Amino acid sequence: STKLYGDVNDDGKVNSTDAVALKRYVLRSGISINTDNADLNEDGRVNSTDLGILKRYILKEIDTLPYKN
Ligand SMILES: [Ca+2]
Ligand SMILES: [Ca+2]
Repeated sequence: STKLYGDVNDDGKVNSTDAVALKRYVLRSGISINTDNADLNEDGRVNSTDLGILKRYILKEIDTLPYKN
């Protein structure tokens, strides 16, 4: 796979699983994911912002990536 903005599971594609997966990390549950891919805005850290962006991306809310926050 490749560094895809949204691919947290590191599978090479943005699937619904990537959304729920990111939600687990943001909650600080202790889930290992690809923070590099999670960062959709390139803020430097995976925060609630990235989560919303990832979800919105799959919800046909945003097509232009990466985001500039
Ligand atoms: Ca994926
Ligand atoms: Ca981020």
